[PDB]
Amino acid sequence: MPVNLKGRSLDSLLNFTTEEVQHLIDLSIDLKKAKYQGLHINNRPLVGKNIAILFQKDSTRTRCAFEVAASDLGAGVTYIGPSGSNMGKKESIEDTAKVLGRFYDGIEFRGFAQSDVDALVKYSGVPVWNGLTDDEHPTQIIADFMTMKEKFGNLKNKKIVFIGDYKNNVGVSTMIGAAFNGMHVVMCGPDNYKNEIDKNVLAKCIELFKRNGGSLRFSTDKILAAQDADVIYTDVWVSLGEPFELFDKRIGELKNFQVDMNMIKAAKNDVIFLHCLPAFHDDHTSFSKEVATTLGAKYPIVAKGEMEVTDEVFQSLHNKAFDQAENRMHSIKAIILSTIGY
Amino acid sequence: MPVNLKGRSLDSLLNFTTEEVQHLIDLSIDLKKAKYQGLHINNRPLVGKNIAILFQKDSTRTRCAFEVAASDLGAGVTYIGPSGSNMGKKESIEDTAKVLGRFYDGIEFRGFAQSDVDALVKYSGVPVWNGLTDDEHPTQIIADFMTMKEKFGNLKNKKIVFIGDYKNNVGVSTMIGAAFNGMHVVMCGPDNYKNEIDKNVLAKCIELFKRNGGSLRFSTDKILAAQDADVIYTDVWVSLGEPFELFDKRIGELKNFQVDMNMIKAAKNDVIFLHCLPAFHDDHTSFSKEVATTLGAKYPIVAKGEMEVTDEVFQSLHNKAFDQAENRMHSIKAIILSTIGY
Amino acid sequence: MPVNLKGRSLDSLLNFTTEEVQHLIDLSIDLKKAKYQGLHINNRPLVGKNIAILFQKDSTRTRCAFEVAASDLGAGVTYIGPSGSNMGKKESIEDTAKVLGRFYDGIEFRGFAQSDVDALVKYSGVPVWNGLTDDEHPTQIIADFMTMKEKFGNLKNKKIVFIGDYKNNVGVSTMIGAAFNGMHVVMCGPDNYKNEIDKNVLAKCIELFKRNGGSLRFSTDKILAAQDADVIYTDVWVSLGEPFELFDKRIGELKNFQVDMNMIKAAKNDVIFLHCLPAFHDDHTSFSKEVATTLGAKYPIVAKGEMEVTDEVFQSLHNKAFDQAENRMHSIKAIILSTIGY
Amino acid sequence: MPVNLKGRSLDSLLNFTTEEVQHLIDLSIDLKKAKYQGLHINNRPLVGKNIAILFQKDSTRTRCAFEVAASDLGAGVTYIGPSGSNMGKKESIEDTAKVLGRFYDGIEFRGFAQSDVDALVKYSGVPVWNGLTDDEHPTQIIADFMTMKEKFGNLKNKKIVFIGDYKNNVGVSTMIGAAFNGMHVVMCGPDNYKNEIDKNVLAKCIELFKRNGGSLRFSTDKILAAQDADVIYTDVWVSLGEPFELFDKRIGELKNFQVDMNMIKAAKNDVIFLHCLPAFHDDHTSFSKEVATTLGAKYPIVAKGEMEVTDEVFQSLHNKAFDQAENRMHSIKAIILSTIGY
Amino acid sequence: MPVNLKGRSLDSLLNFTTEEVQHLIDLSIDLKKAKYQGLHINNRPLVGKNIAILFQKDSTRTRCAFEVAASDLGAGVTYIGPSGSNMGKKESIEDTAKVLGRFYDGIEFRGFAQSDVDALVKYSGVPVWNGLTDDEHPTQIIADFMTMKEKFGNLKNKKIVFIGDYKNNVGVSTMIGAAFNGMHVVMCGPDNYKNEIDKNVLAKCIELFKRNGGSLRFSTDKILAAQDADVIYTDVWVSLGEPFELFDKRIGELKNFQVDMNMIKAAKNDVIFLHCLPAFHDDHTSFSKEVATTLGAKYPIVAKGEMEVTDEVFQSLHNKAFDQAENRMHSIKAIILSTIGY
Repeated sequence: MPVNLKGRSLDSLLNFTTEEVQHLIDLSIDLKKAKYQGLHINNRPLVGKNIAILFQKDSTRTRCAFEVAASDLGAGVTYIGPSGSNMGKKESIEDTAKVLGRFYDGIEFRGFAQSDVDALVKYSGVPVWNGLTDDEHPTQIIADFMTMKEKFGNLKNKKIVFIGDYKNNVGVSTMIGAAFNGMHVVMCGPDNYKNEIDKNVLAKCIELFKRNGGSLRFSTDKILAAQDADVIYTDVWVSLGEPFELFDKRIGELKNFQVDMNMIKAAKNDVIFLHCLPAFHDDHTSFSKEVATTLGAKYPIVAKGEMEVTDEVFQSLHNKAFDQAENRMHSIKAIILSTIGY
Repeated sequence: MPVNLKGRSLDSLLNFTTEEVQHLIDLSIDLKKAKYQGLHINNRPLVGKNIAILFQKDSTRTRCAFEVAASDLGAGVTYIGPSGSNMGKKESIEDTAKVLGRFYDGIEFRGFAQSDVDALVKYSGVPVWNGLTDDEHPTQIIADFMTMKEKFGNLKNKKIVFIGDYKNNVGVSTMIGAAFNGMHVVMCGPDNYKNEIDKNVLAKCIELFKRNGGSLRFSTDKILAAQDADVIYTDVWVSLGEPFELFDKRIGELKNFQVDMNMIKAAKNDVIFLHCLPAFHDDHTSFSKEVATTLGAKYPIVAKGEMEVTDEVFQSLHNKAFDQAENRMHSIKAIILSTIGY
Repeated sequence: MPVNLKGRSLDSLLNFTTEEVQHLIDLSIDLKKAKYQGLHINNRPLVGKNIAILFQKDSTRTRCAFEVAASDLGAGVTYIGPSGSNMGKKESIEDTAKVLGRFYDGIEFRGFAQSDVDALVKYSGVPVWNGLTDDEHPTQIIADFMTMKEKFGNLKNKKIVFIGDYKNNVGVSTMIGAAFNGMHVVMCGPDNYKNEIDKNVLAKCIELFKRNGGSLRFSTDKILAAQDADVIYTDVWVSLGEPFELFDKRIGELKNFQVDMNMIKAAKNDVIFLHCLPAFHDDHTSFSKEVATTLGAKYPIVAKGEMEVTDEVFQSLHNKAFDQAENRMHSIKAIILSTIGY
Repeated sequence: MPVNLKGRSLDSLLNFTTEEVQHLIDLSIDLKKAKYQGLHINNRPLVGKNIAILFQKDSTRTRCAFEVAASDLGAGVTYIGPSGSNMGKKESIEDTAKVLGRFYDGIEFRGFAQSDVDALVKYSGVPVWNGLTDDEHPTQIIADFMTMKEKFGNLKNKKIVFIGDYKNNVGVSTMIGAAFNGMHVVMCGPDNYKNEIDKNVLAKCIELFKRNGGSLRFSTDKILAAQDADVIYTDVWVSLGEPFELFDKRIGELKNFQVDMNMIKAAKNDVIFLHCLPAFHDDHTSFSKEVATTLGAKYPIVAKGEMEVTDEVFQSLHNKAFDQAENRMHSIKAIILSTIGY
Repeated sequence: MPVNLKGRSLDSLLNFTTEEVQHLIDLSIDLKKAKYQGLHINNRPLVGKNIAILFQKDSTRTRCAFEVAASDLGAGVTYIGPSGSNMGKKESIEDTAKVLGRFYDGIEFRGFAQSDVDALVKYSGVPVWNGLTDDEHPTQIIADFMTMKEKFGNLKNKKIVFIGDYKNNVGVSTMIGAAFNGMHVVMCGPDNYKNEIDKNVLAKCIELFKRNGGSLRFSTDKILAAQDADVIYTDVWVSLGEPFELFDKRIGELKNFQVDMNMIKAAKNDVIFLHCLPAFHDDHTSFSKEVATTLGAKYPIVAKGEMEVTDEVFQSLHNKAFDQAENRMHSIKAIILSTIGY
């Protein structure tokens, strides 16, 4: 049956065939190639359309990626920040979704609850796109593996390690991606952490690996993990907006999974480093200086501002985080185009 | 005399002729029919023009209506939120008006003080649109009577009930529209509310009824007011951010004016229900639940979280509140276009 | 060597030649004249280009100028206010700069640290425009001297007085631009203010007066300095948010420098009055009313709420401050087009 | 919800809301007026799309309506005749369906099996439009009630008589349209036909009458039925052509239900005559004359060529069947455009 | 030389270089990606050209591929069915050919006689495209090897099995494409079929294997053949339909060459299934069931409807035959565009 994403919402990537997901990634690349030639100047297929982008919490990368992709396509965009994006408080989300559907041809939404995305999908009647929830980061997934495909070509049987807080939405998304791409994933970090990943998500990925040809293995040894890894992907240890008592705990249980030059050269030569950013990889930020000062005793790794990754790795030819960053815009453009349709 | 809105401001609707208002309601209908055909793609008369839309207070519905209308026409729009839209504090409003008028070709402004709108109109030198004040909600009026006209055709002598806190800007806005369209209004609710309605406005409406047909009447009985009504229009009982001590008082005065199925069933078979939204008609809002919980026993009417309208009505075929939400965009488009001119 | 501004950043006007600055002033007038003919309706050279404009402190005037300038040229803009515009808190400005460079073709930045503009110029690899720093207000300089030239023609050897807190960024930016236009500058205010101005800036400005003409004198007497002046330019006495001990101190030091009709009478008949706005010239602002109330006793100049300029002057035909504001837009458009290229 | 038919198939009209069906009717009218102005010359929203129109059995009127509609809109069209439109023998319907969806943006299908329309909707994944099956004629319904609304305006509580073989596809379809429009329908013909009408269609119809306000009724008497009827709709008795003995039995059962000037006169001054055509209202047709021959007696009615209607009636100012025909095209356009989207 | 197919006819693929055939494949892919972006809307290179597509025998898939391709490109198309596409009886092929070339810019032809394609190439003097003859299927070859290159990338030294009636047009065509792509082909079926394969085609193929690096081979065993095979390509056994006795002899000879899950499993994890369709992989087809009836025994395989492939196989993730189908169109476009020229 035809890859036809016209009218679909991008709520969870798991609601999509392996073929539909490979389409999106391919289209992302094609659309990036077209822009470098200036083909977007005379060919703006969404003129006469508008999308709203809602953020219950600020996301500079995701908002800019939508703003630019929509704009390059010919669409008008209206950005609603946190002040205006709050849901179910002074109006039910059912009703907010039904109105947005009367004004706009597509709705982007970034908030904590997947149920909120769900109501948005059910009641608006237009394509809804998940800009990031507690459960998932679908647009970033596409950007991530598009980045990998540009580097290595077909991804089947290539190996990727998500090290760090792998039970969180990025980590779980990365696993989802690898499943669709038939890659060997190694979720590397604390052992306890596996136990907190939705059991339905795992099942689907495990089928996906069967069908597409990867594997899902867990791991506690950073250097073991990196063996023949083509890709090493990590993420912050600390969520912004919580107490140091919870920092203490978190950096404690993760302090052995910092990505450093050992881990990199323990992998392949042409291994690439991914991170969705921001990353704390030195002391250039006040938040960094803060952590390295108040906990730079109790823990030597953070003593230099660095947490999930060493400035040495971050400044190395291995780091593709910035290409990955640019690709947020190209892949979101593929999502909007396929769903709204030319 | 020619219906020439070119250059005009929508400060207050009472500053326009019956012919002009009707031309606005009709243009609104035409503009929407044109959009359903895709005619806004090639035909974009405001390319080269920019409007500023100021909001001293967040209004999601009015802002999206303005952004989509102006985008569809080919206008650039710069949204200015509560932080940006202050007047009289850091700079005279007379001064701000003048500057705004150097940059933009039209100005929207939603704020508490109608005198802020008058200053903008006087010193900007461009068309100013009142997005909502304490006095009147002019763009809302065109949307509402357009919805009615779409449903019913010529409104002359048709009957409308505005029920509840009818003395607020929305109730008064509705009476003004009923006047302009020769309708019979019954303002339904507490009897001393009528003492609150500005006397100059009352008089201008009295003159309009004499001219266009219809009439003005106050009623304290919801089921008697409904007899033979084509339209029942309600609104919220609470002013968000007012003291909860003031809530309890109001809901005490209005406890007998909640729109239920008995009310709909007393009006014409073909009656339609309006509400400018958001409405509290269930318990899917936080505020709804804390009303249900604190006041639910004392006023069993809000036990389920419903206030001005029951969910039973809200979910019926009578509710045209979402077409009325939709029409905010079409009518505001007729306003921008007519006022700025092709 | 040519006026090849293409690819440049407007970081500080002092990194430009006299010839490049005239060119920007001249292009601004040309762009202003083409808009009035409506030439911007079919001639939109930046279609397919996008800019990000960051403000870490609301700056209505500068924002609107960029938004309308970019729009008229055909570029998309995405506005990032104070919450999103933070640098060095949770990410290094170097990392942030690198990503904006992936998404945008140009970046505007308004913030206190000039070192942040530097960072952005260095790391983004795309034209960055200083929206305003503690050090300088380059876009405002082009708008201002444009305005004078529109009025007097060739500016060489004409007389401008900057009166008041002449050691602030506006007074100092005014001095810079007067040197670029070879004008006779008189900085009129308390004697020790000159000791507070950066010494290198003075060096550079003096070398400019040497090449272009004009001169740089200091004055303590508003009537004497106003002699033969073609332009009198002033600014607020207060930094808003700043406490009182510093406020009462300022108004105390400045009380002999309120620009009044007498001063204007001492100037050429042709004199024009400039102010970047907002100005406190009457009691129509809540703030200037707290000043009349509390301090209007100790200081009768501010008893009517007027400080740096009297309402009589500000309502006079000498006041070109409003043309000046309009020109913020035309000049910013010149900066965007030279710098991005057609 | 929102009236958003984008992506939908027109498989049965019953799969749509009263709101969607009205929108389809109203948009049809708008598209007709737009064509009369020549707006289709420069405004062609479907350029870059392609539709396939398959006919298992020729259907001149429907095919032409699709061809002009799609061309007017800018779409390419592939016509596939009986020989090509063959489902199930050479290849499974499921299979064929899945290919068509790889090539085309929309598919029309005229065949006998409704189950064939369903497979095409399921398997192609593009909009499918029922061109006419044994069970329903949804493009024809929109045309008729469009034609009626053009003459009478709001249709609610107006009277339409379907007389003849009222249990066939056209009768049941007229009944369906009458419910969506809240009219009184009178199904007039042989008593036992109401027993061959799908009980579910009926229930669904009763529900719509409950909601829109018509009613259903069965008559056996042409004159009692015509009382106060705004519309009289008939159809052929003889679908050619099993023998000339089922004709015997059909004219046999139908002989008293011919539409003549008696019936029209018994209906309103204002009544109109509808007929999907071809009609048999005289001998100008050879098939007609072969009936006049083989059956002029027994049955004296069909002796002169006329069958379901008298040439006397077909020629009166009452007959709108050619307006009903032109409308086939306008309404298919609204269905193509809504369903594909501009 | 230069890859310049401008002016050329696609009469036999063997009349083309390995370089030209690759170009046709690669351009097909490029055209597909371009369509997914909507680049065909504003970029229509063949506006002002017209092509005739004649079919001596219906061929739904090929006709539709030509119709969408030409329309996408901006060309008019005249479809001429069996009755019209008659060569040699009413008028000499030479004559007809010479007229067509006076009217059309290109001509497609689907008939049995290759000699008919040759006369059209000689006499019309415009590009002619072989839509399928008894000897070859050149548009189909480009589609298949396009589909294979999309899945596997560079095709050189990959293994493809053609199993079934491998001496018919489709088999020999697959063999030809396999040589141009330097793959190992295994022709698997009844031992004596290799004796009905034109000796010149073979020689030409051997030469290409010498140059591109594949090889040719004959098998009689489905499982030995599938060893390390990337692609398994089959086709129908029964072209309907001489009697039901040649079927006897065909299923007779072909009964051991059915494609089942055994064979797939004996081939690679990664293998794909191709089939030009329609396939007979179940009973959903009436022609299929008439086989299950008349021949369920002798032959137990065709008892359940399946013939050349098992419904079990047709439904696996291995079957790419619908991607192979979509590709018919993309590749005919590359052939139309190369041959007519932009």
